[PDB]
Amino acid sequence: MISGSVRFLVNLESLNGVESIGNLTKHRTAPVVLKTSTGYLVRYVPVISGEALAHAYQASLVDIAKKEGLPVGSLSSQYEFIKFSTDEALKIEGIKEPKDYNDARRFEVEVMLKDVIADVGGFMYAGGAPVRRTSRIKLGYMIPALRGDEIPAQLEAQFHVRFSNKPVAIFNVEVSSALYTFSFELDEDLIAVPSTFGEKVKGEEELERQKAKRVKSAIKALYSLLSGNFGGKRSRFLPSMKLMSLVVTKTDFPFMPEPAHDDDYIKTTIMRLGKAKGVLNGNLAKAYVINNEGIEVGEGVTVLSTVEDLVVKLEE
Amino acid sequence: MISGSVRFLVNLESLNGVESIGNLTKHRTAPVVLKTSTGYLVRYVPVISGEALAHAYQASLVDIAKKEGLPVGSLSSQYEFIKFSTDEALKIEGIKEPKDYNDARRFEVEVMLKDVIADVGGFMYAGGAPVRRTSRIKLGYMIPALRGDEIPAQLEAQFHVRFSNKPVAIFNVEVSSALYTFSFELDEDLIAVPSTFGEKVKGEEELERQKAKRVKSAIKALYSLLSGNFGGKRSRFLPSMKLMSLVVTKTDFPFMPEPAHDDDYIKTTIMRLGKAKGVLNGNLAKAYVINNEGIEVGEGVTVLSTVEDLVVKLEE
Amino acid sequence: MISGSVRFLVNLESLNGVESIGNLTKHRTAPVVLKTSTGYLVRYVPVISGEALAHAYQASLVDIAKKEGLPVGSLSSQYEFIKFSTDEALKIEGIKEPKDYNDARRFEVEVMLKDVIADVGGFMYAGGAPVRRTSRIKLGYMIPALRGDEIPAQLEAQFHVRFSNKPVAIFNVEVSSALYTFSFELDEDLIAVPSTFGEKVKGEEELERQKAKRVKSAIKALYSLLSGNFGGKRSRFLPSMKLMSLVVTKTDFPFMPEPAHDDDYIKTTIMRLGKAKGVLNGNLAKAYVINNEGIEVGEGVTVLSTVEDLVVKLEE
Amino acid sequence: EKENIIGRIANLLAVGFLYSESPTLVDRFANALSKEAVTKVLYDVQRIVQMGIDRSEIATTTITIGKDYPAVNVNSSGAKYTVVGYLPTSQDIEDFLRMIEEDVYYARKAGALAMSIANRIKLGSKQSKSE
Amino acid sequence: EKENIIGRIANLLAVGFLYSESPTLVDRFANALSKEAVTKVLYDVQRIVQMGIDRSEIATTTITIGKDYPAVNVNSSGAKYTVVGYLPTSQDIEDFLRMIEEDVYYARKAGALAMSIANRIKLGSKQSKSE
Amino acid sequence: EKENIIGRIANLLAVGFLYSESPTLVDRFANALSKEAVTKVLYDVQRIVQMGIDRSEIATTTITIGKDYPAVNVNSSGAKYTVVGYLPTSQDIEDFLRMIEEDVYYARKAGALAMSIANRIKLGSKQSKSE
Amino acid sequence: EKENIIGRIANLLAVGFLYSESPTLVDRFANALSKEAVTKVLYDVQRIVQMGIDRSEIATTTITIGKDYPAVNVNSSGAKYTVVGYLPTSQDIEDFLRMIEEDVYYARKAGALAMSIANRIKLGSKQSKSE
DNA sequence: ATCTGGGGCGGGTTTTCCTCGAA
Repeated sequence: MISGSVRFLVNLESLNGVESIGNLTKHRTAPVVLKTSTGYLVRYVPVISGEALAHAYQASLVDIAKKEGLPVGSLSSQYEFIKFSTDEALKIEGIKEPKDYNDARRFEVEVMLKDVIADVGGFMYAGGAPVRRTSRIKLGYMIPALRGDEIPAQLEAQFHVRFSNKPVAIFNVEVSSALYTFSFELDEDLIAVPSTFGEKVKGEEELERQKAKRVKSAIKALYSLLSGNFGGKRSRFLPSMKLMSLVVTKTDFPFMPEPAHDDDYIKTTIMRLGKAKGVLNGNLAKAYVINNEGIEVGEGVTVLSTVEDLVVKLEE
Repeated sequence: MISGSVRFLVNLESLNGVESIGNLTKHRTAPVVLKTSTGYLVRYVPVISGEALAHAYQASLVDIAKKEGLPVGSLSSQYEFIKFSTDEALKIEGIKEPKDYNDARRFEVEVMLKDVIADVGGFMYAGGAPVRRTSRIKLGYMIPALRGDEIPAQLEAQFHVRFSNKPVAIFNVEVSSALYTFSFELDEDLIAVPSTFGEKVKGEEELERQKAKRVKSAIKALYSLLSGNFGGKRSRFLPSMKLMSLVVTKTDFPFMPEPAHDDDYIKTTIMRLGKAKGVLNGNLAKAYVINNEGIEVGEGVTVLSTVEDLVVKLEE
Repeated sequence: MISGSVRFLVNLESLNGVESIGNLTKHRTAPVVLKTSTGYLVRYVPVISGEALAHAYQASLVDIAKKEGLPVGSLSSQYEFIKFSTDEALKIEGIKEPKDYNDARRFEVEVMLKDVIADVGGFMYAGGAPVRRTSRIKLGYMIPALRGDEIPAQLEAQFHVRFSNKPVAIFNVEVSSALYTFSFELDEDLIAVPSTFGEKVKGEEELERQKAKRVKSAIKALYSLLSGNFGGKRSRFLPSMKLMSLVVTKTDFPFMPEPAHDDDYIKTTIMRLGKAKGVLNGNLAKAYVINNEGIEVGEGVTVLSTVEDLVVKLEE
Repeated sequence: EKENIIGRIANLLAVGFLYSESPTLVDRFANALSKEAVTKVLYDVQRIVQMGIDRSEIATTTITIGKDYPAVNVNSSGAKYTVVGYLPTSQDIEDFLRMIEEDVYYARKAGALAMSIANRIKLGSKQSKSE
Repeated sequence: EKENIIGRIANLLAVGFLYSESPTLVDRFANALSKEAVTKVLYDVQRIVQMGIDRSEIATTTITIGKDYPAVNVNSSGAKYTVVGYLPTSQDIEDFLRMIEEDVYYARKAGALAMSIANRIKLGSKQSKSE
Repeated sequence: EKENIIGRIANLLAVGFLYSESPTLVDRFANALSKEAVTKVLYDVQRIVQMGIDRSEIATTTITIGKDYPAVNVNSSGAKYTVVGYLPTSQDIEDFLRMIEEDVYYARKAGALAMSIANRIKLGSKQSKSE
Repeated sequence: EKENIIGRIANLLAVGFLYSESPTLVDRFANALSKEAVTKVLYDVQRIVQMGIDRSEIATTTITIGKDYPAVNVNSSGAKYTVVGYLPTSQDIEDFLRMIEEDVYYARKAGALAMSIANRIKLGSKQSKSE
């Protein structure tokens, strides 16, 4: 697996939205329980949903996959990730619906040979013989650092006008600025591997032939999310992002690093990783760290310079 | 794709307002999350909207397009940019509305021939068969540099009078000074190319013929923003702009340089450019640097003298 | 589009004021972001309003217009530049209100003939059918140059007592002295040209006939600001002045000279004009200079000795 | 003691407002986001009060509201106003500036109190003129 | 005395709503979950009332409903409204803010009363215009 | 006069229900156990009626049922309804709120009447469409 | 120690103001934008204090405010004033000039303190004459 | 340090979709 935590610093953006009321746009906000010096409080804070990141990652994956020659579906050729869920998608793509449970593996392999996205991003088909394939990448909402007593965030509204020569044309847009942090998970040991239980069916040899390329492309795709390329309303409200701190870990066993809330989550997560290996008897456990805010790190750990070097080393 | 970051210095200025309270005109201000030795702070600072620069860019584009013989719309002939939002604009321009989804492409091409602005700036038509076209240039607010422990910006009010001989006439105007910065993006590999999916329709040959002229005009248009010709209330509050540092980059793959917050942002983007090319398998990456404040630059990158040279180089 | 910049030297002056506190008249002061060998600092410095120069220029324009056959409005015949904003001025001058947008153009032409000032300086009318006309002259504050690490400006209070033989008379006035600079602009390609768009109406022929006379008057007017005649409280505080450097340029495309912040700012603007004549297709670019301080100039620049020569040449 | 300091600063702001007939200093004080803006208003309002003292248009007095209370009489444009309470001491200004260096909220609290004092006095003065 | 304070705050909110023709401040007040939101509305509504006072469009009066009751006359967009009761004192604002620091429920109570006052006055004014 | 007030409140609730096609406000009114819940519904229903008035989808009229009776025409989703009677005055709302402060039973009585008016009108409208 | 130096400079400015009956030197000090203006005022105020010392119109004393505090008695135009505190030493002037060479803000701080001392003393002296 | 002025007006959002299946 590859698991990581990242800390961002965004100013004057409006990335995710929700239904509008009147002539005012709405920025997604959620409740959070925070620990203070006097107890526990409930606050409301802006949040960027977890599916915008998924869409950005899958779009980057589609681009790179088409570039490097891996099979890509028809509907997913355009960026319409309905995937092979509804009968219309199957009819357009040209696949017969499964008959009984015994046909599930055939259907899964046939779908997985036609669309990299349906492989490295999971999919679901609902019908007489339901078929599932859980995602190989996992993401969650992007919350600001719940540190101390003062949440470092702020949300305001702005006034805009559409000028005209024959008045007979006014709107308000929400804008935010926060210190965002989020965590991500991936597992390369399950790509190009049918999930359903059955008997080997022809074509899996080709699946085994392309496994290295598929894994390489999936690892490359993360650079989009890590570099700050996602969210809507980017035409006129291009944000000003910057990377403060990042921890990434490659292992052989389940492992989740500390959230990026507290000031010191690097030293704590490295110390935890040092012992988790012995606890669960693994064989590989490596940690990479990027530090721009000068927080406590530790000793005897990698210190990269950018995200490109991190992606290169993960590829190697 | 041409991306860039720019650092301006502005004194005794008011290029945007929001509303008025009593007899006082309000400048635009917004929150920002800032980092200092102690920690994270929330500050209110004057900003210039992102739709006060798109308007200037589109006006310069209209002027140049008319001067060079390219087509220009009817409403957009005057500096009104409703484009084709509502049925009235279509009726005045002289186009028919889309019938169903299948015909959508047709309509777009027609709209994309009459008016150049509707091509490089994108549009949206809302009807029984909606049509969309995202912009080809992206911009964001103009914030001052969040550097060090002291934001170098100031805001104040001033008192003004209207003379008269029969008293029976006093107004307060906000004025700001700042070290502004921002960034911009333009993708010339999609100009004069339909963005809707469908079968070929007649008239695309003219688009193919005019592609070169359209791209050249769009590239020339940026000189407006880069020179410092934008904003409102310029008649009696003409500001005093000055260019300090500028970095622009032409590539074949998605890429964004560092914001102009830190003194050392020229070096980091140049260093990251080559590694990004290597990881993403590019085939072209060039960078141009204009420097007058005397900060670290790097090596193996061109050094120009004036903005007018950069436009020529980009056109070449 | 006659543009240009100018530098002035003054001593022991008070050419503007703001709300007074107690018995001490307050000279206007504003904040400025200054660049030094170490970084960007904030300072407070005396300044002179931009509207005072506009008032002085308009007054001189009226004075020279009444010396010839050009018309002048009743309210503006006396130096009260209210133009036609309120309905009281309309009633006094005897012009019907604009009925609807279809009539709007009419109104403008009708207003544009009675008063030359309302034409050259633009105006506004607010009502059921608002009408606008942007000014054909633009100006900004008169700041001291930010050259070097030291602002060459000083301010200080003074003391004055009124004699009296029966005491039962003391006041203080601020005085400043600084090396001032400022840039101006005037676009003669639109004088006496209606701005509102619509079907032509009677009387435009008369407008066309006098276009040359109006342009000549507007060009002649600038001698008022170039010489130095402006500002209040000159009856006892008469400030010594001595021109130091000037640059004036005539073109056919948008262009703005370099603010007078450097010992060598003529060379940069000359080079930029030479390089920009080609970037935007143009057919005219002329520059002039009146140098009396022995700064770098360059070559291929017409040199004069008095502002009268510059005014005559521009008239030619 | 913090509330007493804030109340005395509010009395100073209310006296300065009633004497100058201008809300501008109270507006600046209640909108302050820095110690600079607060300190500038504390000087400018005291400079206005100093002129009123020198002109004998601002004076300290006692008023019976049956015990005597400290008050400040203000004469402005032929109107007479009376603010009940003390003006701040130099120590109150210094302790208030220390409170502002910890939290600029106290400037908003003093501004809200000052505007309440001034509004109540202006309302009462207009009512007596109408009667 | 708590009910009298809440009633005077409700009168202030109703006067500000009728003068501005905007429910936005009353909506913000009735939905407040913090002392910050309540205090911001208390400033903004008083700032609106201050403009109406300076324009002489908001004035205190007495009305016979056979004893004289205190009232506030409001002129807005050629409509005339009369709110019966007193506006809050500075002490009422301070005591109300202390009640809010204990329980934000009192902001909802004042908002509900303010909207009731404004609705009754708007209904009566529309009926007289229809007759 | 209490029954006339309750009947006019029931007409307001019935008009709001027929226009919004939602029983939620009538449900809230008939289940109210406090003056807060009643007053909130009285605002929200009048706010719905105000939108219908501004859209000209709610209008007062007279209908001959051989004398003319006051009525309210309601247009909703292409359906036309007519409620016979007057809408409440501001004084009726105030007197009704005083009745609620004594006994919340009157909200249940008005809710039961409002639902009866709405049900009879909806039944008649469905029968005419079936014929 | 920086605050003690500023306080002693403020006492010198207040003594010079009370003795000369002129605010001009304090105005020049608080408006200074250069070390030249500050140094010129520091000389001119000490030259005024030197004349008061030679005339025995300025003298150091102790006053019980129940411990003895250092003070400066000033006699001017038949008025008696007492400033509580020490005058600056030669080292305080030198250290204050070094503070001004770093930041002219300290001249504004000393001027604000000096005017506060003088205003409080002038107010107390006028009140005792009225009684 | 004595006065007098303390803002006016047009605009205050349009569309597309409102859950699929196995138990």
